[PDB]
Order: sequence, then structure tokens, then C-alpha cells
Amino acid sequence: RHVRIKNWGSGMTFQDTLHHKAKGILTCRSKSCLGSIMTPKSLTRGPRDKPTPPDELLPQAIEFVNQYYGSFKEAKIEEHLARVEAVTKEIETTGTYQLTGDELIFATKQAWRNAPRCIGRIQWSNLQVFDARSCSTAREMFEHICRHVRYSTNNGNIRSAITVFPQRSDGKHDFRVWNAQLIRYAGYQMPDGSIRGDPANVEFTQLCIDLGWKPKYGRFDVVPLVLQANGRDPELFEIPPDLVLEVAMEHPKYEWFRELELKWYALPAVANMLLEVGGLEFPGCPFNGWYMGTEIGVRDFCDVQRYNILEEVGRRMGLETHKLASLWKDQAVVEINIAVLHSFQKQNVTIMDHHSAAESFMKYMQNEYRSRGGCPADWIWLVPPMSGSITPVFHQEMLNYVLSPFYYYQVEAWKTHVWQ
Amino acid sequence: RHVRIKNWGSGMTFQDTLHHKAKGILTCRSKSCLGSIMTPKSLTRGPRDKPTPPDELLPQAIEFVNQYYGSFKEAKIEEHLARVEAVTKEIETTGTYQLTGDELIFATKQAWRNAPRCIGRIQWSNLQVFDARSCSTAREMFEHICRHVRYSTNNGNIRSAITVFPQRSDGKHDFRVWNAQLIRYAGYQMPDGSIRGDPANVEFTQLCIDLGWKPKYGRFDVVPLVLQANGRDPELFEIPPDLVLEVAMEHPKYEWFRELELKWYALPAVANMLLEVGGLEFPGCPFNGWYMGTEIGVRDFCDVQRYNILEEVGRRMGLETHKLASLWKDQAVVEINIAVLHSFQKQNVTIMDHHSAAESFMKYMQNEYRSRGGCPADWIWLVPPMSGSITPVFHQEMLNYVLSPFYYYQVEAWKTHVWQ
Ligand code: HEM
Ligand code: HEM
Ligand SMILES: C[C@H](O)[C@H](O)[C@H]1CNc2nc(N)[nH]c(=O)c2N1
Ligand SMILES: C[C@H](O)[C@H](O)[C@H]1CNc2nc(N)[nH]c(=O)c2N1
Ligand SMILES: NC(=[NH2+])NCCC[C@H](N)C(=O)O
Ligand SMILES: NC(=[NH2+])NCCC[C@H](N)C(=O)O
Ligand SMILES: [Zn+2]
Repeated sequence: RHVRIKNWGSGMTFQDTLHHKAKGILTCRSKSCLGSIMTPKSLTRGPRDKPTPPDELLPQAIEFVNQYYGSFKEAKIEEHLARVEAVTKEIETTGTYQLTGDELIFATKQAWRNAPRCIGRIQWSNLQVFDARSCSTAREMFEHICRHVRYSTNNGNIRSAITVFPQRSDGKHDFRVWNAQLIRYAGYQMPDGSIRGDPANVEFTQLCIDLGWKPKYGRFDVVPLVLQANGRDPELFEIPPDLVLEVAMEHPKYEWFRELELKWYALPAVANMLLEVGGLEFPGCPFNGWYMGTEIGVRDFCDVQRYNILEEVGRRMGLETHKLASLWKDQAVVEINIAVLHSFQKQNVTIMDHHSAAESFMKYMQNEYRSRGGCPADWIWLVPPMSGSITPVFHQEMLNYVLSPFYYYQVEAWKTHVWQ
Repeated sequence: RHVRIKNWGSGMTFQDTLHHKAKGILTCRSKSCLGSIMTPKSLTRGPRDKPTPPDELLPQAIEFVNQYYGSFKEAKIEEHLARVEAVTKEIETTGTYQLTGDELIFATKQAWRNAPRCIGRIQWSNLQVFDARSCSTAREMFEHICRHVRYSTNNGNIRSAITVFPQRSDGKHDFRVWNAQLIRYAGYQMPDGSIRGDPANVEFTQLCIDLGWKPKYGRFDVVPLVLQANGRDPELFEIPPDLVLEVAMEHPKYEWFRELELKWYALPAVANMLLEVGGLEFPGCPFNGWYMGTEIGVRDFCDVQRYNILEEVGRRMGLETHKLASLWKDQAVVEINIAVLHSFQKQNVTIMDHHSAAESFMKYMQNEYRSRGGCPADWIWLVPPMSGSITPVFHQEMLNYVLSPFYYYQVEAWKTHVWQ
């Protein structure tokens, strides 16, 4: 079946066939399309109370092994059979199986390549995998994480990496990081009702306070690492401030921008997602890349539910903040995003503008169809939050579907935890 | 059954129940979502060569009548019941029916209310209907269209209106305007490969030329109205220039913008669409509203597949047109959109900025849920192509579905029509 995909900007046409190997878990039906649901149950992998029944695990395990060995330009016929045989045994004798070191590396990279919402996928093959499946205590998790942070930060020359903690066995012995990101700022609900800091982390900040963390009521306070070792209650750890690289915001023209006293961290490390590989689940697998300007400038800074600094900037710029039609909102957002890119560049830290990112993704998408004839793509997430149609991804028709390996969301640990 | 959708910017939630009455025709499967396809077959409504079977039409006819009488605040028990039998009898005898003049008024306004891609639906219950089902000749159609244009243009103060041509019967006697829009610039393919004018009209203009139209090889050449009556062959008609209101483009601060010598028509009138009312189809039904700034500024002017003035303006502003990270494209887009709004305000022509548009639609969507417990919406088309996340529609989760009445696309006439 050849579902024809077309790019109305360049006339480029694609034939998607890969969508057949997809897992039919999406909620979209013939009567209604719900592609705009942010965090659907379909892309979520809930917690369990008992291991995956060997009956549904086996076919998935083999399916993965086939894909792994099939990825080789060569033909390893023997090793392939030996492994598929070895795994089948392990599942029938232990109820689960372990991935080899190389299979894990292929798994993580392939899952990235399968992330329909990631726009930096042109780098899918360039990832540093840290094996921490041997981990056993929260204290060790902290050390593994600091290793990751020290690496990926790399004195400003950010580089992608991922740390894989021991897979899910019972579902009662989960190894996971509660924090949405390794590095994130605190959010505090102030007495006057307003929120000081990042609104997105108000709830998680409370959890940190309940666990003992002392609030500092600042706008950019780095939240402590809330780590969980095999089902045990989580323990707090403070990322040494030396490892947290930040960039102070400033404009190449508006010297008053410094007055806003803004800043942001350099490392975007999502930490609460789950890696699914041939039936196995890794609830603890923090990964990172480098930032795309708009993520901070448009979203983190101008969302009403985030720092919301838009009006303050429009006023400082002396724009008509009352006449909407003045397009004051659009100028402000642009100057803010310039401040971001500028600041990261003046401080020798890796950042990527949304134009360069988009053009690189087109190159990537093309490679996908030429190689494996398919590319899972969520238009709603790939198109930048500012100047949408000015980028080629806006003009690209795309199919969104779930494959395997894959990075699923999770129900934030605390909401389902069984405290002791 | 309730499907919950939330707006992450305001926190507000809605419970959609209206999606149950949707016609299951969307191509989104459980395995893959194709909501990013521009003009899918599901939203298209092809040609016929055999009338709609009365067997098949009766349900749809009754359904509309009930929906019609259901709109009234009172109760018209008597007239309702009478109309139901009158229609049943009429379809039984003739094999089709004729909606009353007032029903046509309701249908057009309702189909607008049911257009999931229109962001200006807040104006739904405000439309001027021109009943032209009595029409019989191409010449007549032209006379009707000229009425619509004069009425809607209203010397600057734009007004919404729709002109309904005779309903399809055999499917061999269609009455329709082949033009994508009433007023639209031509596009020529110059001898050096390049394109002069609007690229999106190359094929259409070529047709006009084939039909004896003299290419004026200019940039903003208003292409002739290609009308079709009773399924005959189309006849050319040049819309009287005095009726075509244009707006000269100029910036409030950039004196040199005038030198760009740009302009655009004030009347956005989609002609090539099909209105479906209770099983009946009208291949001819031009409609219009007023422009939203971004349609001209972001799309028509900046698209690579359109006028593509982006680089010219950038160089004109003296921006680093070679360093993407300078965000010159974004600054250029903003000023171009500021020029569009300014030009219209100056010439006293009606236009709406995407910010006022989105905030008005936010109110419309809330009312729809209060009213019918639903509001079909295509996120991908509703979020402005500029500063997406700065508008509330960006943060609004939504369901997209086909109701009735509705405005469907069609297969471009020349692409199917059999020439006499
Ligand atoms: C090379 C740098 C990278 C860039 C520039 C990039 C950029 C992006 C962007 C712009 C998003 C949207 C996030 C949001 O709007 O909240 C995204 C999402 C995502 N990316 Fe990447 N990415 C990079 C690296 C990675 C890596 C290394 C992985 C995984 C191994 C990855 C996995 C994903 C996933 C799964 C999402 C979805 C996050 C969510 O749903 O909240 N990305 N990426
Ligand atoms: C009050 C003024 C109106 C505004 C501000 C408005 C605005 C819009 C916008 C921005 C679009 C997208 C245009 C594009 O990207 O091609 C649109 C689409 C649409 N509007 Fe409205 N609209 C208005 C009136 C109308 C009227 C009067 C009708 C019908 C009677 C209507 C029916 C639709 C439909 C069917 C679409 C889809 C067009 C397509 O798919 O090509 N709109 N409208
Ligand atoms: C409602 C809608 O799904 C939601 O606002 C989405 C839109 N697109 C997005 N795209 C990205 N990259 N990130 C987001 O958080 C969102 N939010
Ligand atoms: C590929 C994608 O569907 C296409 O570029 C869409 C995106 N959103 C749009 N939205 C509007 N209003 N109009 C368009 O023409 C488009 N183009
Ligand atoms: N490029 C990335 N790795 N992005 C990961 C998500 C970062 C998130 N959007 C933030 O603003 O903090
Ligand atoms: N506001 C409207 N009625 N828009 C209808 C579509 C007009 C089309 N987007 C154009 O730029 O020509
Ligand atoms: Zn869908």
C-alpha cells in the first residue's frame, strides 16, 4: 500500500509503506481525528504489577532480533539463528531476556529515529549510550547521571547521550527518574496567588518540598534530582552546581534586556520517558540533545503557562501593547528569540535555530524514505512555534505512527506510587 | 460517551459529544494518523454521472429537516411534520427535493459553522445568501457573481456572502465556477523557466489561455472568471476592473516598501467548493468573508510556491540574509505582515489580524460546546502560520470531524470534464 505524501513547497513526493509495520494503538477513527491531543493514552506506557506474560513477549523479542540482525548491511545468518534461539530459551526459562550491549545501542538509536515528534532526528545515528543496567541503588543512579551530565555538557559543546537503567521486571521494582528533565527550574505558588519560577514544575516542586528539599523562592532554582531504585521510595540528590551550565540572556541591541535578569540551562535532558525494546520496558532512560532556540524563546519564555515575559518585553520595546493589530506580540517574540540565539553564541554554547533544524529534518526525512521507505512524523510537533510556514516542514504532508523500538511517555511516578 | 479536550494555556476543558453525529469518512486508521494531508479524498466530493439514489437520499433529507426545525427557539410542530411528509412524497415522486429558500439560508450558515478549517466561524450566523438556483446560463452566472462582488466589496467595508447556484442532478449538468477564487492573479511560465505572477495559478491560467484568453504577462493580472452552466462547456468572462478592489502595499516606517510595488485584492472569495445539504450537492456556491492578515502576508507573499518576496525584503532591511541564526526571515515576515495590516487600515479596507482572529475563535469554540457540545476543528489549519504558540488556538486540543451540512472540496473541473 503506497500512501502518497507530498511537499507543497518543493513538489517533493514520497510513498510511505512503513506504516504497515506500525502498532495499531492510535485513537484516531474514521469518525474523528484526535491528532492534537498532547499526551494521549496511546503514546503512554502505564506501570504494571507483574511481568509481561512470556506468551506476548516472545513474538516481540524475536521481532526485535530480526530487525537488529536485519540492520546489518552484511548477513550473519549463523549468529542471527543462535541468538533468536538463545533468546527464546531465556524467555521460556526466566520469563524475560537481556539485550546484548550492541543491541542496546541499536535500540536507543532506532527509538530516536522512530520518535515522530523529534525534529533533530538527522543525528539519530550519533548518540552516546551509557550502560547503567547494572545499577542497583539510588546513590549509584545519581553518579551515573552526573557522568551523563558532565559528558553531554562538554564545556558548552553539547553532545547527545542517553543512560539506560535496568529494565522493568515486576513493575514493582522500577528504576526511574521522577524529574521531567535532569535539569529544570522550580515553580512556587506564592501567597498573592501568582507563581514565582517555572509554572510547569509547581507540582513537582511541592513533591520536593514534602521530601525535605528547602525552597529558595527564586525564579531559576534548580530542582533536586528525585531518584528511584527498584520500587523503593525516591531519594533526593542535588546536582553539583558546577555541572549545571547556564546562559544569561542578553540582546545584541537592547541593553535593557539584561535588566530582565533572565537565563536558562544549556542541557535539554528529558528524563521521565520509557524505552520499549522488543517487549522490554526501560522506565529509567534519560536522554539529551542540544536546544533549538524556539524551545526556550517561544515556549519556555513566552507561554502564558510558563515564564510569560512577553508583555514586559513589548513595553520595554515601547510597542503598542494594547493595539493587538500592531503585531507587537510578533516583534517581541522575535527579539526574544534573537536574544536567546545571540546569548548562546556569545557564550560559546551549542544552540540551533529553528530554520536550520527544519532544513536538516527535510534532509533526514528524505533519507528515511530512500532507505526504509517511511518516516513517522507528527506535523503538530515538528512545525516550530514561530514562523511556521516559513519552514519547509510546514509544507510537508506526513504520516504519524508508532513503531518499535519507541519512546513512550509515562504517568508521572508520584501520582501512582505506593509509598512506604 | 464523552471525549475530553483541554487548553493547556488556560486550563479550560471541554467534553465533546458531537463527534458521534459525524460521517465516518476520515482516512485516519488505528495504525496511522494522516491529519496533515492537505486535500484528502475524505474531504473531497467527486463528480457523478447518475443521480443520487432516492433510496439513499431520504434519510439525509429527513435528518436535515429535523435539524432545520430544531434550530428554531419556538416549536413549529405543525409545519415541521408537514414539511417532513412533503419531502418524503417529493423524493418518492421526483427522486429528489427542493429545500425552501429559508432552509437554504440555514444550510449555508450551518455548513460554515461546520467548517473545521475556518478560524472566523464566530461570524457564522451572519451571512448574506444569494439564491440563484433559478439560474440557467453562464452569462446569468456572471451577472450573479458581479452582484455578489459589488455587495460584498461594499466599497471597503467587506461583508460575508454566498451565492448558491443550482443543485447537481445528473452530475452531467453541473453549474460551477472552475476558478479557485473569483478574484485571483494569474501566473505565467516565462520562456526562461521562471514564473511571473502567482505560481499557484499557472495551470488555471494556462487553461484560460487555451480558451482564448490573452496573457497580459504581468504580475498582478486578474485572471478571467471561467463559468460553467448546465454541464455545458465553460465560457470566459472578465470581471469588470471597477468591481475588483485592490490594496496598494506600503510599510508605516519603511518608505522603500512602496518600491516593491506590491498589492493584493481585498475580497477572499472561494469559488471551487461544494456545499452538501441533506444529501443534496451544489457544485456552484461561491462564498466570501474578509481576509486575515497572515493569509496575504505570510502565505501569498512569502511562500516559495507563491510570490516569495522574503529574500528581497530581507536584503532591503539590511539583514544578514546569509546567516539563518540571525532570524532575518522572522523579522522580514513580521514587517511584511505589518505592511499588509497597515495598507488595509489606510485604504479603509476590512482585514483581521491573526491575534484578534484566534481570540475570537476561542470564544466561538466555547459557545459551540455550551450549545451543541462540540466544535469540529482542524488544529493544523487553525493555528496561524506565524507566531503559532503566541495564539491560544495553539494550546487548544481539538477533534476534527465531518458533519452535515458541510463544505467539501472537489476535483478541479478541467481535470475531469468531457469537452463537447
Ligand atoms: C540533537 C539534538 C536534538 C534536537 C535539536 C532535538 C529537538 C527536538 C524538539 C524541538 C523536540 C520538541 C520538544 C518539545 O517541544 O517539548 C523534540 C522532541 C523529542 N525528541 Fe529530540 N532533539 C534532539 C535530540 C534528541 C535525542 C538525543 C533524543 C532521544 C534519544 C530525542 C528524542 C525526542 C523525543 C522522544 C521527543 C519527544 C519529547 C516529548 O514528547 O515531550 N531528541 N526533539
Ligand atoms: C468572517 C471572515 C472569515 C474569516 C476571518 C475566515 C478566515 C478563514 C481562514 C484564515 C481560513 C484559511 C484560509 C487558507 O489558509 O486557505 C478559512 C478557511 C475556510 N473558511 Fe473561513 N473565514 C471567514 C469567512 C468564511 C465564510 C463566510 C465561509 C463560508 C460561508 C468560510 C468558510 C471557510 C472554509 C470552507 C474554509 C476552508 C477553505 C479551504 O479549505 O480552502 N469562511 N477561513
Ligand atoms: C494542543 C496541542 O497538541 C499542543 O498545544 C501542542 C502543539 N504542538 C506542540 N509542539 C511541540 N513541539 N511541543 C508542544 O508542547 C506542543 N504542544
Ligand atoms: C502539509 C500541510 O497540510 C499544509 O502545509 C497545510 C498546513 N496548514 C495550513 N493551514 C491553512 N490555513 N492553510 C494551508 O494551506 C495550510 N497548509
Ligand atoms: N532538543 C531537545 N532535546 N529538547 C528536549 C525537550 C526540551 C524542552 N522542550 C524544554 O524546553 O526544556
Ligand atoms: N478569509 C477568507 N475568506 N479566506 C479564504 C481563503 C483565501 C486564501 N487563503 C487566499 O489567501 O487567497
Ligand atoms: Zn488522525
